Amino acid sequence: TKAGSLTIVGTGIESIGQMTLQALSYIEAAAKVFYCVIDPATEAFILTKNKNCVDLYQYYDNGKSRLNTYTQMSELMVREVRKGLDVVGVFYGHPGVFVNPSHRALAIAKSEGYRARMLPGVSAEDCLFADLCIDPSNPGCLTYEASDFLIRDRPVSIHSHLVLFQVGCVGIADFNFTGFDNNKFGVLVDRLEQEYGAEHPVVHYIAAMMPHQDPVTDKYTVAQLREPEIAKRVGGVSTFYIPPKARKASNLDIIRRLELLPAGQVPDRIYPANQWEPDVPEVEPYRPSDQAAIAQLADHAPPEQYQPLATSKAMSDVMTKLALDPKALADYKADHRAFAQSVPDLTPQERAALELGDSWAIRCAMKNMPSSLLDAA
Amino acid sequence: KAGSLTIVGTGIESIGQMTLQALSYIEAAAKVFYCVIDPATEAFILTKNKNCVDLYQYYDNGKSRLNTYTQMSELMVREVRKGLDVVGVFYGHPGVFVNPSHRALAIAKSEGYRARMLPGVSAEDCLFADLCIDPSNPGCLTYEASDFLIRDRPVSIHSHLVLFQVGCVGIADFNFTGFDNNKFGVLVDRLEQEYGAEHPVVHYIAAMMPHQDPVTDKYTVAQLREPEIAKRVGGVSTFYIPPKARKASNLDIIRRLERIYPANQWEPDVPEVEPYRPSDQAAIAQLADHAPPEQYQPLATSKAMSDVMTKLALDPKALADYKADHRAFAQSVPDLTPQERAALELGDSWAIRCAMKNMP
Ligand SMILES: Nc1ncnc2c1ncn2[C@@H]1O[C@H](CSCC[C@H](N)C(=O)O)[C@@H](O)[C@H]1O
Ligand SMILES: Nc1ncnc2c1ncn2[C@@H]1O[C@H](CSCC[C@H](N)C(=O)O)[C@@H](O)[C@H]1O
Repeated sequence: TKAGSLTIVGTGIESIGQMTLQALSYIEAAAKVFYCVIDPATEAFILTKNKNCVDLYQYYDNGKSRLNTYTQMSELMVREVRKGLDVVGVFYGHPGVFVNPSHRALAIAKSEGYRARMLPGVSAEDCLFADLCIDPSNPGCLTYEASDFLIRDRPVSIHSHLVLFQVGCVGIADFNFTGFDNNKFGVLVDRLEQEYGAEHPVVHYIAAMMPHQDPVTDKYTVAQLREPEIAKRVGGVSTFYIPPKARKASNLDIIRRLELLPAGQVPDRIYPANQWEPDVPEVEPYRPSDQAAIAQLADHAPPEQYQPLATSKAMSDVMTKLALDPKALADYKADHRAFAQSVPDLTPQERAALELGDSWAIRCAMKNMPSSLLDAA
Repeated sequence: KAGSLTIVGTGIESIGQMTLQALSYIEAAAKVFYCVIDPATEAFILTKNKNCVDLYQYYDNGKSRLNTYTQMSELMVREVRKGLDVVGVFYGHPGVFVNPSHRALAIAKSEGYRARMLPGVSAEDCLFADLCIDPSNPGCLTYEASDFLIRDRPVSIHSHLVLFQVGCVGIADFNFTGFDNNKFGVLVDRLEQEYGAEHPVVHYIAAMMPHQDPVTDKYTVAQLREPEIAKRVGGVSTFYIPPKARKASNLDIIRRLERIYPANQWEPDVPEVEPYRPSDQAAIAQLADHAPPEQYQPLATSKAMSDVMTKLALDPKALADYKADHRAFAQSVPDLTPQERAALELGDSWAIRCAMKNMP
């Protein structure tokens, strides 16, 4: 196989703390690090973890197209790959969510035969679910870029969540150092008034970027967005959450064919209610059957089929090492058997299970389950 | 008031996908409650705090999921009511397709206790990274599979579609050996009514151990009816269904507001684009002459200033002290310059930039 690789990782949204353990370990093991982050504390942190770093942010400019900048950023990364080096690229948030240059660079490295991988990170939408206290599963989530939303006339749903990114950059294909003018914002507000109506709520969301700050979670009407004191608050790191207008009725034919309710009855919420919806009929946390479930806790014992963790220090140490040390992981992948034979202090059962590497084998080893094959080691 | 509840995630891939902040809160907690599906991750949590309880033991065969979730949340909230700092830990992102966390946080908040969710890496985040797609182009619709069929939720054939919980269509129960997915054919019918019979559906399973590869298998909608294929769909399975066409642009909107590489590899019958077109080659040529613009501000900080900003993100106690009294905290940090102390005291992002980029 060819020598040289590209791994792209994220930093998360909130400064330093939202970086993953694996992103940190790949930054440290890199021969060379390229980064694009909007926070000085996060930049300073990255520089303490590797001696060979380059700031990609310097390739943005006034009156220079974003597409030119991304071609340049990706070419800087892949040139170092072609010289045989293990390269790491670092971007704000999740490095594949609204990020052009990472997908470009990974696809180039892949087509020329180099190992190429993206590691996921915490996105702005992840932070939004956490701070606004909503689940994308109830009642579904539609996610769009605000200009693409308008240009391609993409459909909304009044019964599901709607999230809109780049609401502070409506129809802007350029970069500007000192911020922008969001003069085309009014085209967006008209569209929202059409689809939802004038008194419908819209939450202006800004996740805290520094660990001491609070999130902006300010609820407005769509009509309030036309007032200028409110419009100027919207900027480059702003997101809109639009709650549902109403609950959608159940399809009676499907509820039958999946056989959940008997005929003759009706399906008329679960606690807690979405706090941001209009006209929300409040739900009680301690209903009668919740209280019976809580009373059963006194005589609760684990069911027979429950299997408690029953591992060793040596096995836990090696599985942790594989997740936190990329070079150890690389060595394991090249030859399972040899790596397994040289781990200190493992039992024969543990060696054989690590040699196989399969999920059922690691579980047998770490939960002390009988395996005919593994107990004979 | 004494007592708090913080709920955190572990991510999807064992250990490595936990955030730095999630780990620091696990370590500082008085009591820890966890629900994870990987023994290496469970073992790692138990080395980081001496007072942990496994919430997975409250599931059972034939026992309602809702009863289990009421129990999980009450166990957490009972410790908060004794004035303790409590941490709950869930797989992935702890508020994405997870009931008990939302319930416990809302109960804690309604009784006057400090309550917060910290985000984590979800199964959808992994999907974007492993399938090499971006939800921005051309939009993403995300549903729970049963809710998708019961409420007859709309498909958008011009956008990404992601369906969670495809391996248990119509099932409210738990079972330790999993369930047979016998109502699966009701999902497939709805997919073929909406997309073609030859339209691709990608069966996605993110790797759970660090050495494993993801499942990214492309099938047709029709070949989901084959029984050898349908058995592979289980409790950690997710479906990605790519767009069937490109949506037309709106001529009116374009007036008022005044393909590109790489292509989505899963869309049927899309010609791949050239990576190095002449506009790209001209972009690359300018790198030989490139100097940083006059408005570019390089990092110019001290060791003392960087150490304190790192400490506020990695040490929950130091953060609490700082929030309580900005001035007193700033005065007690050793080796800061007078400028660095005043900036920490204000604490606004513009102030911190001044100190750490030595701007005039
Ligand atoms: N602090 C914040 N709060 C809310 N939304 C934010 C944000 N920072 C960035 N965003 C959203 O993301 C867009 C920037 S593009 C970069 C997004 C990043 N890759 C991610 O993982 O989210 C903005 O237009 C905005 O809509
Ligand atoms: N390894 C994996 N790969 C793909 N999808 C997964 C997965 N593990 C869980 N899921 C998805 O999530 C559902 C479990 S619900 C819990 C999801 C978790 N909190 C998260 O953040 O993702 C499953 O039915 C499946 O659709």
